[PDB]
Amino acid sequence: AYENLMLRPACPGNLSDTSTYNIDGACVAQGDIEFGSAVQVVGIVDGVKVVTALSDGGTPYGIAFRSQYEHLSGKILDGEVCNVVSHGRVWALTSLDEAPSLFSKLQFGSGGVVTGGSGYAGWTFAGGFVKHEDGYIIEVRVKQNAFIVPPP
Amino acid sequence: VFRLGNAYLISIDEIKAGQATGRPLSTRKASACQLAHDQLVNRLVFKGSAPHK
Amino acid sequence: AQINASYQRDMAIALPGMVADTSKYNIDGACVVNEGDVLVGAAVQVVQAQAVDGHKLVKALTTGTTPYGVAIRSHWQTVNAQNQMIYEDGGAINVMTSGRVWMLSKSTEAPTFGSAVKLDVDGQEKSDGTIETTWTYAGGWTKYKDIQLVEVQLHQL
Amino acid sequence: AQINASYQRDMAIALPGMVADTSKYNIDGACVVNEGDVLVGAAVQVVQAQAVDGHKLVKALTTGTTPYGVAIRSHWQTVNAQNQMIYEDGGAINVMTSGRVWMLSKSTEAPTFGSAVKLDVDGQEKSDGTIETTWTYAGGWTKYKDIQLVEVQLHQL
Repeated sequence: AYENLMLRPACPGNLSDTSTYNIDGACVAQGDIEFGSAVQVVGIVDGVKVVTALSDGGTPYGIAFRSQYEHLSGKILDGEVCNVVSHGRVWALTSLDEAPSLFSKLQFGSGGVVTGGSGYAGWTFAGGFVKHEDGYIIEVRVKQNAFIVPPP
Repeated sequence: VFRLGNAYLISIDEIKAGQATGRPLSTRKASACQLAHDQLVNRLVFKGSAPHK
Repeated sequence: AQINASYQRDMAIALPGMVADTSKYNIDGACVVNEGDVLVGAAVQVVQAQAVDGHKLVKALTTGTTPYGVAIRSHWQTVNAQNQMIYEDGGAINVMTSGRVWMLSKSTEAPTFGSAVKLDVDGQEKSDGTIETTWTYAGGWTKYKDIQLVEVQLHQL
Repeated sequence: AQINASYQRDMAIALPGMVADTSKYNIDGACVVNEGDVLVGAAVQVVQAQAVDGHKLVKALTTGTTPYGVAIRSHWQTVNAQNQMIYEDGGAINVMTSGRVWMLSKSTEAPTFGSAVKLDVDGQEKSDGTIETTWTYAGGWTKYKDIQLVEVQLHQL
């Protein structure tokens, strides 16, 4: 990336390939959510889902999507409708420096940022690793019905 | 001879906003496709693709 | 004189065996009801898949069997029986193997958003069921008059 | 005087590496044959997926490797050789990572409907093969002349 290239490779929170994607449009935000980073489903009120940034003890649901009409501030603010990529292939945010093994199940922590691989169940790492600002961007192959919330 | 290909996504609200505020967004995403094709052509001349021979 | 009055009534949310949303979905319409009748809002089983012709012989769920899909609502193919819509022996059936549907339920409590769907021997959702499935819940939980309904999420199996 | 005659003949059902159904399928381009030739009805392995560019290098299955997808039959990209249709080295391959396709099989008995698919070291289906896949059978089981063909259901890796 960076110099010696006419175009920057990719930007976080955007789809990479046009292959069987699904975007939910009936969602509401509880706190400030940044593009990329997994989200939870706190509850459902009259059909819509109230999504929050990932926290401890919560199963991720999807990755936030970038729209240039809904959000005119560079991030999703409180009390704003948002799009969530429930299924597809999207660029996410990571706190890594080296690309993991191919088709390895990623792990999420902190505010929905990827901390490492070598998981047991969940989404997988596609082929992609680019540099962004001060850090890297990872490509995540989101699949629906991947994380099952544990029984109490 | 070979083939190249890109794609881009847009919504209805974005189209209407672009046509109403005077600054379109469709053209700005269509130009990126031509620039990407030109970059790919550039990369295949000064460098090569060993798997593609 | 008199004071005029105006009222309001809200329609229901869904009916059994009805596709809930317009998300990614897939119905297999090359199946035959081998034996018996199949309710609209219930799961099915695959008795046998033909090798040359390609039709699948579906049936109703029984004890100790893996569910395959959920029948859906169609005003043309289905035949009314027992004051409800039903699929008869013979003919073709619409079984969806992926998507969101409103299944019939036998439970009395609202389940969590995720979790795993469990069914009884009949094929209707039950909280303390015996047949484990990989399907998950979607969130919807309503009731049409005196019929309970629940929304589930399916995937190819 | 004389008695007239009328005859009949039926077409075949499948061809190696041909899409079987119109269900949800995902064919991935931007793959290259790193080395050797790849048959139309055989599984492939991913040697390397480039990070910045995006091309995935595709080879033929060997011992102790994870299968990725099945080659797809096309009249333009493929090159006719060995009285057959193959993908030559240094050319784009249409890999199906999801859907139903007609594979090449080395087995002799019809398989069950829902069960794991086992390949051999060559990349062709075998009832007692060593390499393990996550794909499942679909039911179809036919033969084109002297070639055996089997249908499988592919799941995204």
